[PDB]
Parts: sequence; structure tokens; C-alpha cells
Amino acid sequence: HPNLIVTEQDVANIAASWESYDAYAEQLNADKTNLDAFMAEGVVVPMPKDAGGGYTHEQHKRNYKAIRNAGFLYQVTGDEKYLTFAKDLLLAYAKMYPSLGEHPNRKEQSPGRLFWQSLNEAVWLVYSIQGYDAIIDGLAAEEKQEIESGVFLPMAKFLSVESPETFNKIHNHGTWAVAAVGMTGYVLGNDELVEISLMGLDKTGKAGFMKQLDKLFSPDGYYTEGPYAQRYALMPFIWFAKAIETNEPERKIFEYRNNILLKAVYTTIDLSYAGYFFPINDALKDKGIDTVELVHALAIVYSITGDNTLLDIAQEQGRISLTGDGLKVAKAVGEGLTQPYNYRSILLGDGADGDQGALSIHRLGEGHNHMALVAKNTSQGMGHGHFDKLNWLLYDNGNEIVTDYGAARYLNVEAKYGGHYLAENNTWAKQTIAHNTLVVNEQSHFYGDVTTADLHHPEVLSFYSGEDYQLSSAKEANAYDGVEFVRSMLLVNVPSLEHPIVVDVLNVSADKASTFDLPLYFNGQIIDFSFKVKDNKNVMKMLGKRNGYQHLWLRNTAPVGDASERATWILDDRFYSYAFVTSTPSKKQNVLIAELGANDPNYNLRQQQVLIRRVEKAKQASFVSVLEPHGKYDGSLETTSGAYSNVKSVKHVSENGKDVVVVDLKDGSNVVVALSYNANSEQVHKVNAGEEAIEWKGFSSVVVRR
Amino acid sequence: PNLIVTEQDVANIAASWESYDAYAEQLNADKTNLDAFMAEGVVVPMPKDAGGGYTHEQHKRNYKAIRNAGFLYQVTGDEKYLTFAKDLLLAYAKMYPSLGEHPNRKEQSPGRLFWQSLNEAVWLVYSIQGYDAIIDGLAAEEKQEIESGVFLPMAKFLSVESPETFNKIHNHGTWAVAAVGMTGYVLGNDELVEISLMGLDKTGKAGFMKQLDKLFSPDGYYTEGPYAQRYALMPFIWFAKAIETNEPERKIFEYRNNILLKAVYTTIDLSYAGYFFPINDALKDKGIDTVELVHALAIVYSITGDNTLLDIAQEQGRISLTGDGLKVAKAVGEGLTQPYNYRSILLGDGADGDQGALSIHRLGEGHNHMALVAKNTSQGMGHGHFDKLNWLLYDNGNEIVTDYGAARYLNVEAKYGGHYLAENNTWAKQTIAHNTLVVNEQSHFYGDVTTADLHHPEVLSFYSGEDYQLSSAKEANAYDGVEFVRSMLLVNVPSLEHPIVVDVLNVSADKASTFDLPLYFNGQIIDFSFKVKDNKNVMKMLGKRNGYQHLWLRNTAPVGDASERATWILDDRFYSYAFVTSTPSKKQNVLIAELGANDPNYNLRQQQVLIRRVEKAKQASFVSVLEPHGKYDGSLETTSGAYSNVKSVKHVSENGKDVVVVDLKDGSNVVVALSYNANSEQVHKVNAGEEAIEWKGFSSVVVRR
Ligand SMILES: [Zn+2]
Ligand SMILES: [Zn+2]
Repeated sequence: HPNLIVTEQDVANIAASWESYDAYAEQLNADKTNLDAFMAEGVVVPMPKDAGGGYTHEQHKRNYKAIRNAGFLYQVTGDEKYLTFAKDLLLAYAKMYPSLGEHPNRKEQSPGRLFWQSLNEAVWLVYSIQGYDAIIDGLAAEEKQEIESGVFLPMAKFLSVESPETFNKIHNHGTWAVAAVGMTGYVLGNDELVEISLMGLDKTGKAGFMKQLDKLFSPDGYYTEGPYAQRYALMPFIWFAKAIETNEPERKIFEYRNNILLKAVYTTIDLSYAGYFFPINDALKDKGIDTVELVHALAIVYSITGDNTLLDIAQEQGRISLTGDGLKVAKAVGEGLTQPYNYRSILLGDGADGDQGALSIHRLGEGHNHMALVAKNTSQGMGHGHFDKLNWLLYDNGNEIVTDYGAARYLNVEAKYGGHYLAENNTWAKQTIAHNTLVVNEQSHFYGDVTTADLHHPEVLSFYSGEDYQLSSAKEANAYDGVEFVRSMLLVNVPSLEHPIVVDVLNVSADKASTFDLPLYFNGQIIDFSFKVKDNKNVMKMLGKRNGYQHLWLRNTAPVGDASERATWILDDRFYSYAFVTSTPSKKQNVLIAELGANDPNYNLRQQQVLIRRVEKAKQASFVSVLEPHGKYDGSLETTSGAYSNVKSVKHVSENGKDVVVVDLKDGSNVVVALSYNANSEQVHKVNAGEEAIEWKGFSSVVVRR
Repeated sequence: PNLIVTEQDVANIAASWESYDAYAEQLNADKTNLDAFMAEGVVVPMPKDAGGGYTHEQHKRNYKAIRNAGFLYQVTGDEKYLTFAKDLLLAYAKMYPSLGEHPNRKEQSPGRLFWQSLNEAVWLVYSIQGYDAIIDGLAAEEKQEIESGVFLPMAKFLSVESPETFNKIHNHGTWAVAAVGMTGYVLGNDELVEISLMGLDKTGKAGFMKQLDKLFSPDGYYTEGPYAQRYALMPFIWFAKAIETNEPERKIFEYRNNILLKAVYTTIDLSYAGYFFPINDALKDKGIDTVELVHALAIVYSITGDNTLLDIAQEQGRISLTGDGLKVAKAVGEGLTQPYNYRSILLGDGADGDQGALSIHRLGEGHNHMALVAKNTSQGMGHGHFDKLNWLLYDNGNEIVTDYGAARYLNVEAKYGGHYLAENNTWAKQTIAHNTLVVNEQSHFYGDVTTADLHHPEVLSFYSGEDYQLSSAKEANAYDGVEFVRSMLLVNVPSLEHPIVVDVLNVSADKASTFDLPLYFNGQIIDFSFKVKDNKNVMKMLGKRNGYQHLWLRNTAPVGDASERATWILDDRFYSYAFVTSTPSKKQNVLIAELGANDPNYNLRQQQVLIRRVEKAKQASFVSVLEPHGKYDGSLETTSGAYSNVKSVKHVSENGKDVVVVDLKDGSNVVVALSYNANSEQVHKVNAGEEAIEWKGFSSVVVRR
């Protein structure tokens, strides 16, 4: 004792050398200052009363932090006042807990006692037990007795044996519950609670931590709900594994399932850009890598691995894990061991077996502010998932360029619907029209039905990442009745251009004449269009009536035809040009510029623009586009350059289900992108375009012609 | 070298430049770039095109290269740099004599190398510094060819051949006399120096000496505003540097009670968190790292030794590549940096500081304090905004209540050639675009510059104490039969987390009127206290003229007797605006509007407004509280104090006096009382909710039980 997240050996190293590292010491001092201010108010442990961001919810949260913090500071400073505060808090908890029935303010959510929902109960336990672990050696037997029989054992019982619908769950709720009961298990030397936590109530292994490790991540370490949920999962996964390693190294917890726990941490990093997680599915955009779960998880992974590329990420976090593992990060950074993070292009297979679609992340360029394309070809992700199959995002120059809205929610802001998911979360954020992907007949994928959406995943047709270019291709055959669409996205290295270009090819076939809309949510200020807007007559009307369209205002229409069109915007010091053609047998084709804010009486939606390509009355359509970063605007030194697009035009020709795209560059050269949709790498292909024939090996080829 | 850099300077730089990392990095970066530009040979094309075209951009690169080559030659000794500078100047000597006015000569006084003579003077101010640095490694016949081919001809053209520009009391005159004046010092030509200091007569009625008396107010304020002030700062401070280096006996940096030092300190005082207050025509991305202020800060540091400027120097993260700049880098390396002292100041406007004023009110530690800007200034001519008594608020490192600046995309060709756009007049200038009063949907002075030029607001009061701060000012000429008066306070309430803004704008008209008072806020709405009427799924254009045709009406809501509230979030902080209008009229509404109407070219940014409207009225008092509060942390997932601490806001008018009561949620209140009488001994009496408030002076603020 302590022998959990921190060992005795760890506290010795901490005590010996913590004052020697500026950042670690600053952060440890901050936590100390703040706890001291909290101690100054005495032992305040009220009766459970409120939910959400209500008083007793928050107080009981402050308390479990103090219990862990005081335990830790007592170990580290040797100072007695920290022991007696943690002790006194725990005793007040011991002499209140056995009297508690279910919380007065429960929901349909599996109730708690201390808290409105048992999730928070389990978090209270995961934190508190660490404080107790740090405090046991300084306690008399009748004190321990009151604590263990009063709070811990009854709480472990409640979250396990009395709550099987939760403790047995193959869900995050389950992970927090087993982590809490299992960690309690270790501190108390209670084999039952460990076995229960590892193998489920019946100890069959049909539930429990091990099954969670098998089921909640894909083999690559991807969590189906997305990064925003993935970083939350990480805390109970990593902390319990730490506990397991600290007490039963012979289980080889960090080796289990080809290092699934290592891969889950790296994957969490690989799902961020410039400090923030890709806001796909239900996600808030300000959640980033300095999040407490990833701070701890990184220290732990560094500690296991000695990977010095993690020191880079740890610096970008600018926040360190106040633990043994964290000290090792602080030490290593001090010694100048930091190597640059290797951002890889990766295919994250979705589902327990990584076969239910995939998320692709394509990376190109040096440092943190490189170019990243995300192709969201994933399964639904259940209730939190968005209706956006084949959606994409693009990041460049430290910014989001082509965007995902995330969730409609303001965390712990009471006046914003108690800080809950807003009505506009279903009404807008989830809807296909809010995403950069195909909308057929103004209806969401799977008609907005989560039950239908749960049944299906996209089909990944190809993934490739070389020095020449990078590709992801996927098919959606189930989003709408008698409709199939295919999207391929490429990042291309064109040596004559300053930055790589995105090439997008989206094919749709319908059985019946339909409207096909393809949005692009861009970030930045419009410079000019190549098309000519129709006068809006000094009014903007709601765009359409259902499935998200009721939140958009129509600002302008503009007619479009055979030749590619262009939009160019600036964002900070760079311009982005979007050049698009749509091959279709139909002759009704428009561009709609729209703006978020319709049916938003509560000002819940933020300001946003979109450019929507519309095709009416079509059975077929190939949406093609190039997105090109270019130029330099320096408002400080008062220079501009490269402000005009270097893409003269874009042409598309299709033959025998094969696609060819020619990007005509202004310097007279051109880029040719060719897609066969055939996986055989040796198969040869031939396409008669307008004027010329093109030929290649494989699913795809990209060549630059002078 | 005896102009901007001296012989001793170059020795200091040569000896030590390598040992100062940031200086070295920037010097190397400068060197790396000039190297790459050299590689492309000596391009000196015939004058052809204008601002943003090829030839215009080429000659700009040249004068910068000439200065930079010259400087690096001196610092490194590498003749490579001398050769390039020599040859560029030699081609200029071979071409300039056989040149009439530029092929794109406008009604705008023309140049020969450039479409206007301004760019010519800038050329010469840069090019003559490079020549000054190259003299050593030159032979008499080259010097003769250089001086006779470009410098002397150019100097004749910019002065004696162009009296209208040269005797102008305007930035155009400052550049021209800086050019010719420094050409005069390098070439040892006494005629050219005197002509630049004292005008073509030598009488003193024009030239640099008048410019120093006329173009700044005694506080060091330039009337067109911070954006124009930063740019003016260059030729003023560079010529003064040349003056000081050659003729220290003129005591140029002492002149007019250190006018030049004051203009540099004032430029810094017109900025927040790195950026200049975007009042009048201004780009919002223009900040303290502009080349003009980097040099001027360095020069002023070398003269003053004020270690306080080293704090600013760090915020600029860009050091002047000169000897003065070297002294800053050394000072910083020694750990001499002191925190800059941000004072609340009254900046009198006009030559004499009497034509209105610009108040800046500051409060808090560090750079990200709270700053209130009250724009009670004169017009500032054609770049001026029709926005008398406008205001701005900055807090927590952000702009909270905002000014649009200009509609313009600098050097972006596909945005009207980088020119001021049609919406600059139609929107950016209009009163409706600003946080101040609009009578009958019409702009101040009916949107007429000539009339606006005739008048300035009257400053009633300025005060700044530990207790509160105030600026109050009267506008009597904005419209026929209308008179208005605004007072802005920052009030320290010890029980509150942050200072508080209190605002009182009285209006008075002959005829029954519409009174609009916009608030352009930055952030996301949390909630309102009032109830919006359903917009029925259309937004229409808000009005037909004077900026109104640019806004969309998103919602109306009705209001009356009681105060209302709008709360919004910006980064980690909440802002609550509580408001009440005392008027005889019973027809008050609040409008939420959005920018973007009549903007087919997408020249305007996305922007929301809260507009307080009062129809059929002859009197109105609009009263506000802007309250910053709380903490939102998305990283740690905690929120605190998201709810306003202001229960309500009540206002009462007596015998042309005003009492404002702000009731706090905790049962306490704050009383603000305004007499409008300057005499500090005069006692005053108002009755509230039949409670009597008595105080002395122009104003009083009490925090009660
Ligand atoms: Zn989404
Ligand atoms: Zn303005």
C-alpha cells in the first residue's frame, strides 16, 4: 500500500525527485493549492438529492477527487493533514452509505445511491479507492473496519451482485463498474471481487473485463462509438489494467489480444488533429488530447513501452499525469529524449472483428499541422451515431476545412436544457443533410431509423497509402431502398503544387428518379464563385421541410451545367479551392448556398455555411470534386500570393463501370485519376475518354502528365 | 551607413547577432529569402501595371532587396550582396531618367515607377538605405551614375515637381519628405534636407516640422485612428532616425514635448492582445507585429531604456533588424523585461486635442485584461465611420462588443483588386453597423462626410479611479432636431468576479422617432429572458437603406418596463447583457438580426446583432449592464457561474439627471448616479422607488448591503 495506480516504489521516486521538474511540480503544486482551499471548508458529505450539474452531484464529484488527491499528497509530502481529511471524508461516507436506497432523482438510467445514475457511482469508487489505497498503512484497524464494511464492500456489492444488467454489460457502463469493483478487489485483497470483475458474476467469462477487451475494440484498438466516446472508455480500461499489472503481472494484461490496450491508446491519438478529436458522431468539438483519460493513458503507455515519440504528444498535451508513470514522462522530456510523433495513414476496421466497415485516416505532411482526410465508412455506433455513411472531413494548416458538426449540446450549462442533448441533436446534428455525404430525396440514410441503421455497415472496397497518393473506397448499398452509392477519396501528391489535393468521386444509382444533394460544410470566408448566383430578392426561406432541411436557410441558388465549377475561400493564411463536376443524364442541376439557423428559436445552433450540389430527377450521377489548398495571405507583412487556384478545370469520364478524372492544371500539366473497382492488382484496364485512351494496373492509378 | 543604421551599429550587429536566437533566426530567414530572390537575377521591368499587378509587386521586392542586400553586405562582408545591390540600382539609373508618368497615371497624383507617387516615396525610403550601406564598396563612376540616374531625379520629382503632394499636411507628405529628406542626408545635399524639414519655401508653413505639430494631437494620437497611425509611424520615425543620426543638435526626439515618443506609446495604447482597435477603416488582422511598430518600438527603446517596452517586444515576437533592435534583443536576454503598464487614458483628438476624444479604459492584470473603448472622436475624413459615441469591449483576450472595421481583402485580386469594396460604404461606414444610436434608420450626419467633417462630439467627463471609471460625451449634430449623450462606466463590484460595464444613452428629438441601439456581440447565445415571435421560416431584409439592406431579421421579441437579459458564451467565459429603455413610448421591441443580405459576392462576414428598437418616441434612455461571469472548461468538463449575477436593472430620470440601480441576485445592489454637472461640490437629489439618492459631482457609484 499503495499498490494500484501508484506503487510504494513509485511514491519514493516521486518524493525523491518531483521538485526537479518544473511542469510536474507546477501541476502538483496547483493540485495541492486547490485541495488546501477545499480542505479549508471541512468535511462536507450531503445526502444525495440532485442530478446532472446539481449541487450534490457536483459535491460528491469534488469529494472523490479530494479523496484520491489527499491520499496521493499524504504519500508524497509525508504531511499528516492529508491523511486525516481523506480519512474523515471516508468515515462520513461509511456512516451514511448503508442507509441509502436508490437516489431520489433516478431516471430510466440504472439508478445509483450517491448519484442519480450508477455510472457516477462507479467513477466515485474508481477515484476513492485510490485515496484509500494510499491511506491504509496510516490507519487503525477499527477505522479500516468502518470504511470497508461501511462504504466499499456495500458499494462493490451494489455495483456487482445487485446490478447484473449493468455489471454484466458489454458496454462502457460495464467497464466502469468492473474497474471499480475489481480495483476495490485489489486494495482489500478480495479474490471474489477480482474474479467477478474479470470474468463476470458467474465467472464463466461470458461477461466481465476480458470479454470487454475482446468486444469493445476492434483488433486495431478502435472503439465503435468514435473518438469522443473512445477517450472516455480509456480511463476505466487503462486504470483497471494498471491495477491488474501492479498486482498480478502474471496475467500479462498489457499483452492481452496482441496488446489491445496499447493499440487503444495509440488509436486515441491517431483519432486527433492539432490537439482535438475528429468530431464524428456525438462529439463536442473542444474535447482534445489534454483530456484527463488520455493524459493518464499516455504516461502508462510510455511507462510500458519507452516510446519516445509519445513525448511529443505529451508536450502538445501540456498537462501531465501526477503518478509514477507521469514522472517518467517528465524525466524523459527533461533529458531531451523527445522524438517527433509518427502520424500514419491507417484503416481502422470497425466492430469487434474490424469487419463492419472502417474509419480511414489519411495523413500527409510534416509536424502536427499536416493535411488529414477522414473517410467515415463506419457502422452506426448505435444511439450516438450519425446518419452519415461515407461522410468525410478534411484538416489542413492546423484547422478544420471540411467539417463535421458534432453534437448539439453545451456541457453543464443548465440554461441550455440542463446541459443535455438538445432537441436539435436529433433534428439536426444526426441528419445526413448536416454532413458532407449524399442525401437522396431530402431524407436521411436509413430514413433516420437507428434500428434499421444498426443492421448495416458500409463495404470497404480498397485502402491504399503510398508516396504517390492515398485512397479509400467504400460502397453503401442499404441507406435507401433501391439506391446504391460508392465513394472514393484520394489524397494526391502533385509535385508542381505546394500542397496535396483531395480528389473525390461519388457514384450513385437509383431505381426511381430522385433528388441527389451533396453538401460541403466549409470553414472560412468565401472569396469568389465561378457560377452566377440568382438574386435572392432580399429574403431567405427555409430550405426544405424535414430531416434537417428545416434548419437551413437558402441564401442563393445558381445554375450549373457541363463544365466544372469552382468555389474559393480563405481560412487564416491559406486559400482552398473546390472544383466540382457532376456527370448525370439529367439536365436539372443547381448549386445551393445555405446557412444554418432556421427553426432555432432557442439559438442552439451555431452559425455555418454550406455549398450543396443538387441534381433533380436522376437515376444516375457522378459527383466529382477536387479540394486544393493553395496560396499565402499574410495580413501582418501585407503580402498575398498563389491566391488563384492552380486548377483550370476538372473532367470526368466513365466507361464499363470504370472512372477517369482529369484535373487540368493552369501550368499546362494535368493529373489523371483512374478507378476500376476491381481488387486484382494485376488486371489491366482501358478507358476511352473524350479524345484519349487511358490504361493502368489495379483498382486505381494516379499519374501526372506534362 | 549613417541613416537608420550607423557604422557603430553594424559593428555591434556583426559582433553579436549570432548569439541572440530570435534575432539570428529572423536575420537568417531574411538572408535565406534574399538569397532565393537573388538567384532569379536582376529583374528591373519597364513601368507597366498597378497595385497587385506584376511590375508593381516586382519593384516592391526590389526596394526591399536593395535595403536588405545593403544591410547584409555590411553585416556579413560578402561582396555577393554588394554586387546585387549595385546592379539593381545600376539598372534603375539606366532607366529612370527616360521616364514620364507611369502608363497607369490616375487623377490620384501619379508616380513614374508606380501608379501613384506614394509607392515611389516608399521605394526611395528603402532604396536609399541600401545605397547608404553599399557606398564603401563603390567606385566614383558608379556613385555618379547612381545618384544622377535615380536618386536626385526621383528626389526632384517627389518634391519640386510635385508641390501639392510635397507640401501636403498628410501622410502623403510625410512619406515624400521622408524620402527626399533621407536622400538629402545620404547624398550630403543640404537643399533636400531643408526642403523636407521646412517645405519648398523653407518658411516652415509645410514640411516635416508642421506635420509633427499638425498630424498628431498632443497625446500622440493620429486622427484617422490606430490603423492609419501604425502606417504613418514609419516615415515619421524613420526620418526622425535619419535626423537624429546626422544632426543630433536638432533634438528631433525632444520636439513638441517628445511628440514622437508619444506617438509610439499611443500606438501601443491603441491595441489589445496584439491587435489594433478596428475603429474607422481598419483590417482586424493588423496588429503590433506590423513592420512599422517593430522598428518604432526598437528606436524608442534605444532612446528611453524603458524596459516596459520589452514586454511588448516579446508579444510582437518580431524584432527590428537594426542596431536599436539589437539593443532590445540584448535587453531581453538580460532578463530586463518589465510588465507594460496599461493606463486608462483620454486621447484628445485633432492637432490640439480638443475635437472630441477617444477614451480607453483598462482594468486588470496582464495583456488579457478588460478594455472599454469609447469613440467620442471627430470624423477622421473619408476613412471615418458614421459612428459617433460608438463603443467597444474587450475581455479575456477577446473582443466582446465589436467594431466591423473595413470591408476589404488586402491584395486579394479576386476581391475587387484588394480595393475597398462597395460594401465598405454601404455597410462598414453606416451607423447601423455600429454599437451606437440610429435615428429613423439613417446614419449620423445622414452619411455625408463633408457635414461629418464640420463637427465633433463634446466630451463632458472623464474619470478613472480604483472605485470606477467613466467617459461621458454629448453628440448634438448627428441629426436635425436630435441631441444625444452617452456615458460608459466600468464599475468594480468587490463581490463580483469581473468589472461591470454600465451604459446610459439619452436621446431627445423634436419629432417622434425610431431609435435603434445595436450591440454586435461575439459568441454563442445561451438564452434570452424575452420571448421571440416565430419567424415563420423566413428571414427578410431588415430595412431598405443605410446599412439596413445588409441585415436579415431573424427574430423580434417584445419588451417593456422590466429589464431584459441576453446571456452568451465566448471561449471559457459567459457574458450577460441586461437592458432597459425608459421612454414615454409604449412600442419597444428587440430584434435579432444577421449580416448577409444584399451581399451577392459574399464580401461580408457572418455576424449577429441584438438591436433595441423604440418607435414613435421623442425621449429615450437606453440603459445597459454588460457583465462577464463564470467559467466553462471543456477540457476538464466543469462549468461555474453560467448564470448572470444581475437580478435586474432599473433606471429613473429626474430633472435631467439619471439614477441606475442594478440589483444583484445576492440581495445587494449598485447605484450609479449621473448629474451631467461638472462642478464637484454641487449636491444632487433623485427619488427612486421613493427612496432618495443624493450625491456630489458629475457621477457617483455606490455598492450597498
Ligand atoms: Zn456528425
Ligand atoms: Zn467602424
